[PDB]
Amino acid sequence: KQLEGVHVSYDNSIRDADGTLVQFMYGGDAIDITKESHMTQFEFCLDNYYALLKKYNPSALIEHLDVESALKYSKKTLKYRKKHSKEPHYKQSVKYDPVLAKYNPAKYLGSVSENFQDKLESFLDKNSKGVNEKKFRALMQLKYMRSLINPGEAVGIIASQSVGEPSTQMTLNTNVT
Amino acid sequence: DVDGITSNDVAAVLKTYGVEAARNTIVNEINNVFSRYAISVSFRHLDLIADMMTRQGTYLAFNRQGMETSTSSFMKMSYETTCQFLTKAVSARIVVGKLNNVGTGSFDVLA
Amino acid sequence: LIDESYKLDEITLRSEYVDMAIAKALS
Amino acid sequence: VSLAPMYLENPLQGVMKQHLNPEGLKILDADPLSKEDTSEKLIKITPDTPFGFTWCHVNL
Amino acid sequence: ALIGHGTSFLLQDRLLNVCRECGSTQQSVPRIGSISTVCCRRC
Amino acid sequence: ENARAEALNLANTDSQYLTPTSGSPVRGLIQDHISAGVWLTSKDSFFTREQYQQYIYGCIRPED
Amino acid sequence: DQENERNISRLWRAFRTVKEMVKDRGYFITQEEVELPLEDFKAKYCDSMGRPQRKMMSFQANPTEESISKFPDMGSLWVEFCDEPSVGVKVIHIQEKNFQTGIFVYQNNITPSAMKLVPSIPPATIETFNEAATHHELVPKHIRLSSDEKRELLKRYRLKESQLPRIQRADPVALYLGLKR
Amino acid sequence: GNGPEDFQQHEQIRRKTLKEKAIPKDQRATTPYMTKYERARILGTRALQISMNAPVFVDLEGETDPLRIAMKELAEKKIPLVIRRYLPDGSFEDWSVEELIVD
Amino acid sequence: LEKKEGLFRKHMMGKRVNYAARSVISPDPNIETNEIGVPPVFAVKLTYPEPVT
DNA sequence: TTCATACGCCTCTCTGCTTATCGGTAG
Ligand SMILES: [Zn+2]
Repeated sequence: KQLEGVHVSYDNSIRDADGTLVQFMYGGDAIDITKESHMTQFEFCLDNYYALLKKYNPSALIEHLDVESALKYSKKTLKYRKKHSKEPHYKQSVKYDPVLAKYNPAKYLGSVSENFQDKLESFLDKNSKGVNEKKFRALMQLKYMRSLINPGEAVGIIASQSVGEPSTQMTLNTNVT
Repeated sequence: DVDGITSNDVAAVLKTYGVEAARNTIVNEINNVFSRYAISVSFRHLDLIADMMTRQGTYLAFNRQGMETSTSSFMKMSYETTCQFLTKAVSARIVVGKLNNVGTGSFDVLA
Repeated sequence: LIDESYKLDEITLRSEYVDMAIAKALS
Repeated sequence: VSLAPMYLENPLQGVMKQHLNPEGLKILDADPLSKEDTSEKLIKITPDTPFGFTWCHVNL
Repeated sequence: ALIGHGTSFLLQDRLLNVCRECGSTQQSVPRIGSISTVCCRRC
Repeated sequence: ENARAEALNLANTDSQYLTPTSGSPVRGLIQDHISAGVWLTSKDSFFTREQYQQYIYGCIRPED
Repeated sequence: DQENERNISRLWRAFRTVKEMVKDRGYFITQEEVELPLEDFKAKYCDSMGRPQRKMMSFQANPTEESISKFPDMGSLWVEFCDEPSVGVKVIHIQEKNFQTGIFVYQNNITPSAMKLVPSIPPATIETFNEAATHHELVPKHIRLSSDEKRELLKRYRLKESQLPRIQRADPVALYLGLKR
Repeated sequence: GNGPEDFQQHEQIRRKTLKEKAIPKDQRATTPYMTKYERARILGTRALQISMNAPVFVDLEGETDPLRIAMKELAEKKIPLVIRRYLPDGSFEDWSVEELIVD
Repeated sequence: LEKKEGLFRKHMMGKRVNYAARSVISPDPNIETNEIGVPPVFAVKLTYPEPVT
């Protein structure tokens, strides 16, 4: 009843009928919780590469979007983060915002979360190689773009159900409540 | 380890030891509940639960104490205490039969 | 209409200030 | 006005004929409308039924 | 559940299927041979 | 027809193979078919041409 | 010893905290000044009687106002000799030669009589504390940013200032800076 | 013999509001992707149109299911309708199916 | 307009409906997962208003 | 005095917000 109206705007923020924002992102990643099981399943994504390339038809996905700007911003952001990932939380500045804030994650390729970049780089730093990394990154980013919440979802309702329904069988019996 | 010590609970943290720290204490505690039986609901929901904190100043609730500040009073009336809220007025799409504003209703069509 | 509550906490060296805001609101 | 099923265009087919009973034409486009001479333009539709019946500018 | 799926028309069909001036009825009393009209006293 | 489309495309079970609780699947075969799979896929299974073709056709039915 | 060095430690930690406060707000101070090792602190502050007088307790705070590039205006604060103003809160210095800000730190023996006159001068306020000995590993506070041009955000989101999440004036983090309406 | 035209200028009133709260062409900051909800609603509305004796350009299919006919039209992009996708503020971001990718 | 049985939670936030049915479930692997088993009694009962083209 | 019928009276769970006493200080 409290969250009956909160829904995902056309913009990445979540707004009610009145339009009041609750959060600019969806957990800071904007990734739909359904279509996200194999975002980090890099080995399986690498396999069936041609099938994934056929399902995420890249020929049609070039006349309505651009990549270079967001990709360059992401590269600079990651470079600076790696430069200053050692100093503590309170001593860090914001030279560059995370890419999602800067660009529409669903319109500009390469606009992905920070942890996604870190894990993708960690995986790709394993050698063992079609197998071109320059195109593997392109396919992964295309999937990330395709894994975004549509404008008009019933998030909030979904969150309430995901909190309540599992709680029915959550606990029965055996200090803190 | 007197630096690292925490009886982390909204009982005292939100009062002085931060304010937006609600979006890190509420989620941490509610996840720590489901961490017992390892139900492990997605963190996206435990942060979508932010009408509790960000919808106003500090630590709202999902009860009559929170419904007051909501603009449309039809939801408040449909919730408990349909009497008091009606007086102050002198889901709604459901009440009037208007097409909803989510999903296929979150936009319009023409032509 | 807006949050100007703490601006007019001291005007009587009171209603004079609020005349400006409304025209400013449509401005 | 009882809207005929097709009015995204108004070139022919009597789509204007016997339409006033349900002499100019008005078309509402909240977004910046194109040149006001196109034989085609948007028509508002009802949320469920396929009709549009609010108001138009025409006199005689 | 109807809302959670976002099926707006489905919700409308499961939960379904005025005084212009006052906006808050009374009408439809033809007298002799005229059509039914409105005579809202609130108006 | 609007509700028909909503059910067939947004509320249809196939579109809901996963659950937003944790992203895990919820739909699948349960007990009898699990035991049948364990027995069939074991290396101790062999099928003649007749049995193989019959199983495939009964399982598939391409005419549908 | 006794409860002698305890007060000195409390005050030193509070002083470092306030220096961090002003530096975060945008008033440059020396990094080694913000460090201020306690041995150096007691060397500069050592009473002949071994008292919180410290023989040099003339704590002076003045700002830098570096970020004029983004802030078109920025005033000053005059926090002088605020070591031990009194045993309790005493109206003493209502306004000084500063035109936007001012910080008065007290021993939290709050006097509501002195709490008046504060919402009187338009460009001033105060939210001081006893020690406040912030940022911590337990602290998950995201670092705050004062968007001088939030007009860009408002244009890109098509919002009203109210529709954003609201952080109250009394928020301890919102009191770390002079955040306004 | 005109009367109080524009209904006391109210026709002109708030039409300026609609135009002002409307993102113009080439400024559409919306991701081009016919979302599931939009696709479902478009299919249903087109099916309803066809049901109400409406002519359809595509005569390739000879079945009798309006929803299947609408799906075929969506495949062939022969759908004469426009999606209005206004932002929660009220600003309208008009889109056309022809320029919208359905996958 | 009452606490829990009020007009809201009884005739506004939920209603009785037409063209609906209720029964018990008999599992049947011989049907497609996106299909349901409709007895012929329902078939002559539930109707759909469909225009003639 | 009664009968016919309209009238005719009384024991196992807990929050959040009504409000209490009570004094202390600049005036
Ligand atoms: Zn009336």
